[PDB]
Amino acid sequence: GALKRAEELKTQANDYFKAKDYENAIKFYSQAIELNPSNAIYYGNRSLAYLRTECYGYALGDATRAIELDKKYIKGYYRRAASNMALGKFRAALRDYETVVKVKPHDKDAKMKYQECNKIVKQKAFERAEDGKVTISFMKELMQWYKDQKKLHRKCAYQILVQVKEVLSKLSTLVETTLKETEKITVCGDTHGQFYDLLNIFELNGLPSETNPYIFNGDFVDRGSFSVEVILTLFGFKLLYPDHFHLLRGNHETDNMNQIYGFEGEVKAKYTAQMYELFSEVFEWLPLAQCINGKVLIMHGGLFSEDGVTLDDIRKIERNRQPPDSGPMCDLLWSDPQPQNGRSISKRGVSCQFGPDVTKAFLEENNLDYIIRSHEVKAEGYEVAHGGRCVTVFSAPNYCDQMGNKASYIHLQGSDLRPQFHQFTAVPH
Amino acid sequence: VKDLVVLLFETALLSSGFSLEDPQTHSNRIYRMIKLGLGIDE
Amino acid sequence: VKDLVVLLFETALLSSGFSLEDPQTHSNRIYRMIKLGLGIDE
Repeated sequence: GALKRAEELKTQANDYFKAKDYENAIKFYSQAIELNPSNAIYYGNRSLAYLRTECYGYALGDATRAIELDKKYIKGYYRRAASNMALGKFRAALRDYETVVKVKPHDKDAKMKYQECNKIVKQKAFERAEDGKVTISFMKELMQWYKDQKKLHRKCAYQILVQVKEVLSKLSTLVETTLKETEKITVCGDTHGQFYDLLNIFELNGLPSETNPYIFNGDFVDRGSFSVEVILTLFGFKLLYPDHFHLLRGNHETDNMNQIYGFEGEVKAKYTAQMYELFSEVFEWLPLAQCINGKVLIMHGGLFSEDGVTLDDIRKIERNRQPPDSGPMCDLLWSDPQPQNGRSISKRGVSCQFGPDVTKAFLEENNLDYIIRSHEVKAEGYEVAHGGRCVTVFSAPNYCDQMGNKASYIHLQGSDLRPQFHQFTAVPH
Repeated sequence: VKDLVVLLFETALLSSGFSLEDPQTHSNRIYRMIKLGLGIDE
Repeated sequence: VKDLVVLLFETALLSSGFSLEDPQTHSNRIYRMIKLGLGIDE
């Protein structure tokens, strides 16, 4: 039937590797696999063409299928550990490396790479070895403090968490803020514990106040070494300006991911274990989305898989609980757009992807102009999709000190709700 | 570098006739080092 | 087993207010472990 369309894309896709044509090699690899997703040889050949383009995350899973279909495929077995090492995490690469001597005899160069992999886990192991109300003087002092390292006093942090939880618990799931004709507002994307970039944001765009309202689209922690400082400063900002500072819940404000992506470890290193428990308690009360002028609706995740989805349904959401595996809040913290029409399985493994038709239907049914959603890293710091109906804004320049991408924040005006992107850069810490 | 310099200072301060300010921290460091060397993790 | 027993007893003696009579051997053991954990073969 279709067995002939297997080797015809072998001499073509693999030939582009000789001509350094990794792009067309990947494009043609997405064709033989498309019409023959049962050959481990092609699943292995795709790994080299996709790994040389500094894309390790998808290659990590691509190299696994070349092993499941053929456990004697050392060619596709080495590259899984190579991608794991490129990511930098231990265990998986080391386990893959040590699961090669049980299938081969005492061959040359077989154990040298295993020893070399061992020689870094040892390094990792050695690495293991005023009146409680917040004031302008207090915010400036804490800002300078965090700029000069140093942790805040435990009592002050506990009071900040208690007050911010009390303030946030009185807000609805869908916060409705009315913006006047004048008096613009600032929307920022993911922060991810980049305090020295938040410093640049506040210096370039001005400190938050009643005249310069601010709102951040989640992801204030994880994947950064200054998550605690970022989130504590943002909580102080919320306390000082409850009606001009808005925090939206994000996918990185969840315990299942705080415990894996450094925030729990950072809190336990800088403070006690219950102190992260109070972080979790105050995190569950964060709003999931915010609507401006009944026209611009912003959220950290985006649209849902369900077709109905109304603003009243958004308001009737129990925030104070862990995100479900699926449903409204899961997509409210995990969805992504798709250039083609219709829904699809999300690349992250949870929630789904929404097409331009989904965005148009949602905007028409909810009487909204466009939607803003970050959830993602963008090269230019912002992205326009779905014909302008989908806006992505990123406020985390040089995400993990490796991406080296610009960042941006959106100015929104009451007279003209058109997004005004303003870009900033690395600003090394 | 911070861990290395701290441990070197503690050991050198110990092996010169002085007395540590708090033996508990040094003992805990040694116990954690042995536990790392004999595979308990966590 | 012998090395672990001696190191454990020595650390316990250190942490219980007593004074050690030969701190150089303890420092040598710490240095041996530190080189075993940071590369150099010998």
